[PDB]
Amino acid sequence: LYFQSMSKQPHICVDENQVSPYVIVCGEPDRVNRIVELMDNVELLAENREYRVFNGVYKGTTITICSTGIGAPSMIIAVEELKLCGATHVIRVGSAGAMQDHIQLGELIVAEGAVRDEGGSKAYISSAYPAYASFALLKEISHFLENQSVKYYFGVVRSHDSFYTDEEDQLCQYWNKKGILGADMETSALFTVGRLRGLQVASILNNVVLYQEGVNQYVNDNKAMMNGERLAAITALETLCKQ
Amino acid sequence: LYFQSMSKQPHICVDENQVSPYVIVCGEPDRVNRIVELMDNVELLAENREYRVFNGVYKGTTITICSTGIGAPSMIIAVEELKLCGATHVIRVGSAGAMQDHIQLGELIVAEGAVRDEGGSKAYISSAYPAYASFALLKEISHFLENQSVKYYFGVVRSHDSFYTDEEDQLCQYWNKKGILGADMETSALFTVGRLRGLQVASILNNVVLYQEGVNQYVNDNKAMMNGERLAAITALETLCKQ
Amino acid sequence: LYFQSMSKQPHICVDENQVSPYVIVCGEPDRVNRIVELMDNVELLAENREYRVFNGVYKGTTITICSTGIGAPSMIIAVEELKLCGATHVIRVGSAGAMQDHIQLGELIVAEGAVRDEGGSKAYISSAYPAYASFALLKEISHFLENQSVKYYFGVVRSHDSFYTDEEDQLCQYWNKKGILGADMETSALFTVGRLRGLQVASILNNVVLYQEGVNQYVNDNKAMMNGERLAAITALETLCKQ
Amino acid sequence: LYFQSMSKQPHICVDENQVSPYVIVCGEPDRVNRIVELMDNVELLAENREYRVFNGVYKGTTITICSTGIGAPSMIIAVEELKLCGATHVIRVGSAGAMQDHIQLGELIVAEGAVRDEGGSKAYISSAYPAYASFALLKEISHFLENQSVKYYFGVVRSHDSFYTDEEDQLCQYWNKKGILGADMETSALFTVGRLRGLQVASILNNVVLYQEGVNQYVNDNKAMMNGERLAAITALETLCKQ
Amino acid sequence: LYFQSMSKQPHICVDENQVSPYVIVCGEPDRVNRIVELMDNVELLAENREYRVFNGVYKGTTITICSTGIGAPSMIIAVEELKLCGATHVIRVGSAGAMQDHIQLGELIVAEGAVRDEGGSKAYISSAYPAYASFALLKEISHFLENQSVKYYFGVVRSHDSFYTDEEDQLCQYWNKKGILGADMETSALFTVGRLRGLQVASILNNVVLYQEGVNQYVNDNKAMMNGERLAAITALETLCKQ
Amino acid sequence: LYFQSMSKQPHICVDENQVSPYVIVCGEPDRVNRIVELMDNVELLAENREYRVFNGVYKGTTITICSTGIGAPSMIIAVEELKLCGATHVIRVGSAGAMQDHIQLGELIVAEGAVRDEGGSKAYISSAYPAYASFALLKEISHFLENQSVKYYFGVVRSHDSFYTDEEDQLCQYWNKKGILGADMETSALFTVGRLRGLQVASILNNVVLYQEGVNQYVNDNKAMMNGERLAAITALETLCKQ
Ligand SMILES: O=C(O)c1cccc2cc(O)ccc12
Ligand SMILES: O=C(O)c1cccc2cc(O)ccc12
Ligand SMILES: O=C(O)c1cccc2cc(O)ccc12
Ligand SMILES: O=C(O)c1cccc2cc(O)ccc12
Ligand SMILES: O=C(O)c1cccc2cc(O)ccc12
Ligand SMILES: O=C(O)c1cccc2cc(O)ccc12
Repeated sequence: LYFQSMSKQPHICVDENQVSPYVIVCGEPDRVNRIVELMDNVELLAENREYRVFNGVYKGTTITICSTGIGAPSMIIAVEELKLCGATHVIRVGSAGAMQDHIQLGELIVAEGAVRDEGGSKAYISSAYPAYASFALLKEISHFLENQSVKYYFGVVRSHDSFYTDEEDQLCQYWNKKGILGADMETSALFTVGRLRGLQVASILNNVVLYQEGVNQYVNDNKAMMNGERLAAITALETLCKQ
Repeated sequence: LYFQSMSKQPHICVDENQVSPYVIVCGEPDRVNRIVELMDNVELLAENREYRVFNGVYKGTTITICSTGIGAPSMIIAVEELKLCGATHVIRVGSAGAMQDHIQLGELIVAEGAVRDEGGSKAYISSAYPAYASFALLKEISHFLENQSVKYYFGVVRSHDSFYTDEEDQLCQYWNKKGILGADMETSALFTVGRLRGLQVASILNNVVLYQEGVNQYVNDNKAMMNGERLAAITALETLCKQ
Repeated sequence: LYFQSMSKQPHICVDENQVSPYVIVCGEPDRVNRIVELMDNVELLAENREYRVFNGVYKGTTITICSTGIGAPSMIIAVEELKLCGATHVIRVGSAGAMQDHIQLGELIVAEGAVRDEGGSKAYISSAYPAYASFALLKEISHFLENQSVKYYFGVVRSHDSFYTDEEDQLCQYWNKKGILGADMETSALFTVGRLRGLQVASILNNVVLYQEGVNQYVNDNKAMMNGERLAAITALETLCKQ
Repeated sequence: LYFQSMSKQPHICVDENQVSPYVIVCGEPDRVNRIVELMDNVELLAENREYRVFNGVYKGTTITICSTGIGAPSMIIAVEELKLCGATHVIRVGSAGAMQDHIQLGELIVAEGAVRDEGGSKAYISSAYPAYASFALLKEISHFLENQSVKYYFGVVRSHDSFYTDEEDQLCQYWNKKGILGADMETSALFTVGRLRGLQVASILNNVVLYQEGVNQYVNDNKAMMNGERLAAITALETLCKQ
Repeated sequence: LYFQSMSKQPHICVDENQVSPYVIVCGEPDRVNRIVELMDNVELLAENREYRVFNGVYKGTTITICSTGIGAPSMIIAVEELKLCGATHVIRVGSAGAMQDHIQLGELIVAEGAVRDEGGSKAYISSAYPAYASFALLKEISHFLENQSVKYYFGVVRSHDSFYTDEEDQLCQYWNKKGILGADMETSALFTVGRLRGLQVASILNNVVLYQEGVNQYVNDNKAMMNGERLAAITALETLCKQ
Repeated sequence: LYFQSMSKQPHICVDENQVSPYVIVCGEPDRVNRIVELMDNVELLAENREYRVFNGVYKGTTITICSTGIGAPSMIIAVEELKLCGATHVIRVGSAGAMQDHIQLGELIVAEGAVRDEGGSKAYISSAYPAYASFALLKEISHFLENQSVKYYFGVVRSHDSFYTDEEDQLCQYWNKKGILGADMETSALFTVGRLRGLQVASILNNVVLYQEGVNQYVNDNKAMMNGERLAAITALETLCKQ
């Protein structure tokens, strides 16, 4: 009761004896339960606020799965506390809204780099510092994805703090013209804070919004997005077990 | 199944028929369950990611209780979708870390104004726009609090995107000298975005960190913080049922 | 001659033995003469540049009346020197140009908060710090105004350094859409610098420009504006004598 | 009564039939009365708030003398309205605080350029735009000053919105090291806004503060500053009558 | 004479018939002459200001070699005009000053990402946009370098506009603590502008300054730097001929 | 060989025994060869990258001529190293693109002031610091130019880091309306860094682009630009030999 408040990190509620060097983070707590279905020797570590934390084993490698909620500030809390617990490699398995016409629902966006349009990373360092993915991780992600059939795109995503501003339309058109593939709320914060803490970082995003329907299409789309999530999780697991 | 995706807001997962004009928001999903214990005719509306949404009745007035997770971006999603559902008055019942020496754990900080050091509100409008609480709400909060015994402080809080930067020490000392009472991650975003959407807004914060112990003190402190949370919730409920 | 340069503040030209804790500031030197007509035991304290300084008594309370000229920099000089002389409560009785259609000439705008679009407050502190009015003062201002017949509006004003830029039209439309009630040159500087110096602060503004005429209307409008000024001064005096 | 509000500029309260193309501006209203003592055919044009406006004749040339109060915002109002009245050449006769050790009281600083650390000019144009004095005017100012005995310095001044910030000490040392000669509140705004409105502009500043005393020295210093003011006014008058 | 001004790009002085899709850029004109010594079928294309442009063949692939002078603005001119001439892959072979202790002269820094502390890229796009190297190119650079003996480092470099500011010491220590490997003047501009123009981009830097000597050591150091340059050029050539 | 690396500045490759107090800088290395044709006792000092450095004598005065390449960063390197070598007066003889309709090719723009829209000067000091030309130098430049027939214009130029951005059209129209005479890449950096290093600075620009043709006109235009360059060089030489 008291020894836990002493030993555990205050938000993710785990310690260095529990956290693997290899970690997958995702925004949605329920996604953690889905991801561990792909793994053996699964155990619940902690549940606190938006932070749901499990360990599992994939091809002999222990990997920690951690939800972080929506947005840079909740991601950054997780990244810092995971680092304190001995994390060394962190892959985000997330969702994105497409910023280019021909990206279908359930297709994947692999963030090589990210526009730092969220405030969280800016608390740490000038915006001029690059948010980009680790080469070692991208190499394995590429090797895995090129050997299957679902379409995927490597490039730049935009991370931001709100899609509900009255300028959303203007922003979407501007960023589309700059060749941004998709938008999320967290990738740039993982890339910036993680790199500064010496972590290897990457981000694999399931497309869940078209750039721009009946019950049948609705069901088909849901299945496509579920398939994309599964592919993203598998790609991350395959990448991390090879480290 | 399909009609819900049509009718419900995509994150808080409720509609205009469900949401009261009067709303309490909090960061912690489990706090919603604690708050509704103070209310009658309670019903679960939605549970999605960090958004846990209930209705209850307090002295004849229906009030919606909504968790929002940690950080401005998740708060802003909630504020926007609540507005779309017909919210008119929103009070944050939250936690803060004290920025002045003599603020004890479980004492309350009522945010008259907030430093906009989070990125979320900046997506909407120049930082020069004031984050401040609605007079109508502050009047009722003051009237209630002055008639009880727990210490409370009206003034400025700082809202930010990270307490884990290497400059945290420098920031704390700077802001202490400027007379800031406490820090959180969300108040300024509620105040800025809410006011811009025409909402009456306020924020009542339970102090959960001293500016600067045995098992006994640990238990005493936990009780004090629980008492402070309860007081904050009651103050918000008393304020909203009088609108 | 020499002892005065030693004892008096260098711009307002008064000392701590002269200044009341309770102060009204206004931009126009001649307005001071008009305000003291409402007061007893009136005495001229100092006249220097745009700073015209008088004491008077209103319902048994001594209150200092001080002009400050146009603009944040001249206001800030006054605020700092008044603070040094022992001021504790300062109310601005000023003029504004309306930023909403239905605000008539001589109606009052009570600034709950202010957009810090002037440079003066920015010299002191990041623009993210809120410019807002003190609750204690707003409560008394509201109580007084609700008991009379002239229309008044509580909300946000914009303070700025120039209404003569070629973008004035664009600014007016932008700020109108954001729900700003009116514009002046000084309120945000009083609110920011005053709060930082530990002063209770408020601002009551007479509307002197429509958002958007014969000799008869011209005379009627002048009378309306004079009536509004008188009401603003009375409201400030009633508020301060009750402290 | 009504025709005046139609014809006169709203702050300086004069029209195009009254204002000379050649104008001296100063902060202090009482300085206008002192300056016109050096001139013939003097007439009071207007008195409104901090704006005291006179015409006089110096060596056959009619020149308008206009006070502007303290600070960029009140200066800018004057510059804009003078421009509207047909001003073409404007010289500031002002005061400065020295930022270098060996500048004595009553010695003159001629601003070749100015640091735009005031908000007023920033309302008009990016800070990257240069605040500098007109060559035609500097040539005549130099020609006049080199032919007399009081020490004077050509170079950069800093214009700002407050000398009362808690960082004043840090600012003074920083700017001293950058070779700034002196500080005022208005020069950069005249230079920036005036140049943008197509005016020839210059600024001659009487030093009134040492960078860093008995009744005797106090009197001697006052005389020195009065002599410096007189020299500055004469230099401006000699320059403008030669245009 | 006249047809050339019509057909050739105005600074690099070549056209689309001359430029290969595959290009090496370097700052030093004389480095171009050294690089082409490694190539067959070499021809001088143009010589204009700091832009010295040659074609050569390396393992059957035609590659253009182009000097760009020092600094982002001259680099950006080259990138834009090369793009207009049909460039698709551009590798910078440059020099850097080390920002970490154990990087020896003539060891290589491969820029995965770059801090955009130069103004050139900022003319195009918000600093929040990432300056990073293309995965396809990094994969080949890594594959080549891991198969030889000279030490090399993948990571972040800082690109800037001056190493001669009085804050150079403070900057070096700050950036060293952030884990930056080395500094140059151009990499971030190539990465930002090149990516925006749809180019594949990379940067291989020869270390020419220790983070922190007799005639013998001087000669040894010069040889080491020459060997490093040669290695960098070979790596770029090997990478591009495989595209 | 080794003593040179010890004694010479690392980019301009000259020392204090070689550099005159009086210096002309230009962007184009080949322009140095053209300028020295106007001079006696000419000697090549150094050739390194874009830096071509010669001494010559003009009417008994030794003057150093130094090319600097394109852009602020390469200019700033030259300014700093020239200062270290004992330079005291530096005049830029450069090219500009006209920003006003009636400025013909080969007419001269004398920069009184410059918009600091390049990053190089910003590395040194806040953009609010003025980039302007030295009075002593402008006086002599004016005296010389008024006594000949080629049209010339004194006023503001804009210095920037790229003319190839997609906003070039918008920028040109904006700056044209603000009365900017012409644009280059270096003037503001010379003015800012040079003034901070205590140098007397000026800039004389040959117009080489109309704001907005057959072989005959092409040849006529080339001659006009050559004549303008010659005039600019002569003006600089006449100015410096009189110091
Ligand atoms: O359990 C599955 O095989 C599965 C099937 C469908 C969707 C899934 C999504 C995940 O994130 C993980 C696993 C799945
Ligand atoms: O259920 C309670 O009475 C209670 C008791 C203790 C702590 C509480 C905190 C809340 O937010 C709400 C209610 C309580
Ligand atoms: O003297 C008055 O009663 C009066 C009458 C009319 C306008 C006034 C304006 C003031 O600011 C103060 C007083 C008045
Ligand atoms: O009236 C004077 O001769 C005089 C004498 C002394 C100081 C002065 C200052 C001024 O600005 C103008 C004139 C004077
Ligand atoms: O010519 C060489 O083999 C050589 C030898 C030494 C250094 C070199 C540097 C280069 O950039 C290219 C080639 C070399
Ligand atoms: O050599 C010349 O007389 C000459 C003739 C034509 C153009 C010139 C340009 C220069 O920069 C310098 C000299 C000239």
